[PDB]
Amino acid sequence: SHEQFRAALQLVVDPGDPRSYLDNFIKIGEGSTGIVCIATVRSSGKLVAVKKMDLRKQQRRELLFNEVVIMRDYQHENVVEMYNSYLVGDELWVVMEFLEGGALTDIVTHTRMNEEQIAAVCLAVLQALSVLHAQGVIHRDIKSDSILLTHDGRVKLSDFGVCAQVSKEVPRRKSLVGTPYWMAPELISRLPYGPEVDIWSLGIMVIEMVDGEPPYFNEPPLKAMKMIRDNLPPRLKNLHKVSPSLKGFLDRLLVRDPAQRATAAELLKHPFLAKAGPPASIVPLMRQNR
Amino acid sequence: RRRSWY
Repeated sequence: SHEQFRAALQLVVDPGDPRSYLDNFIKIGEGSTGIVCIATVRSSGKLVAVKKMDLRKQQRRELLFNEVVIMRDYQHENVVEMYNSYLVGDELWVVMEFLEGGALTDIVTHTRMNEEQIAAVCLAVLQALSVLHAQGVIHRDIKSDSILLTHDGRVKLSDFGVCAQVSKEVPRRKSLVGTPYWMAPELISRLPYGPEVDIWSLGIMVIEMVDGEPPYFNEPPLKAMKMIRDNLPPRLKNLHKVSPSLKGFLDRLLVRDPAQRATAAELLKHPFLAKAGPPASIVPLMRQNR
Repeated sequence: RRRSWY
């Protein structure tokens, strides 16, 4: 069965072993699907990133195909590029672009962001989502950990391992997927749902960017979901600290009724994004410049 | 906790 699944991935991944052209694997992170390493291209001296995912360790092994779908079919300025995929033993390896500036999480938990920086992040994320949504792709795990940065402050969406596609034949998804504090109310309620869930999740990430934390972070995951599902939309812990342009923006995102939530494409026209600075504005936030 | 369900 595991062997059965190895054989399936083999048919779909590139041939060979990238250890044959990469040196100096160094682990830099974890997500839920597996680990992330930096490696050095032997011949160029360039750095690439390598996602290793043990087949035996996935809740739903079939989601591993999501990584292949995206590589093959959706590549874009605000999405991390995947180069090649391989089966190495019991692991799937994706060689991809290295975002040397790290995750938004490290910023949000160690400095404060002004509204220029917040708005630049949102603009970059929405450009990614409006295109993905336009083709029936829902990321389903929008949060600061999934947002990665170049050294020069460009912002790219990452970690597609739990995404899904909708379309006319499958207008809606139903699976319980995501990270609790960020999950939309209708998805916690087990209603069929569409791209609207990325928009809610993005709102939570706006609150991360403002308060440093998503709401009900001091509650265990299951209590948080109940309150997400049962309560009025979560509030900023510090409302006096967002301009009413930011408060208005957020009010389009944290909407309980999924039919009234703004879509990515509408949100691109929101005045709050007028404040977005260039990537260079994000650069001072990174660990190496603080 | 920052970990995700699937």
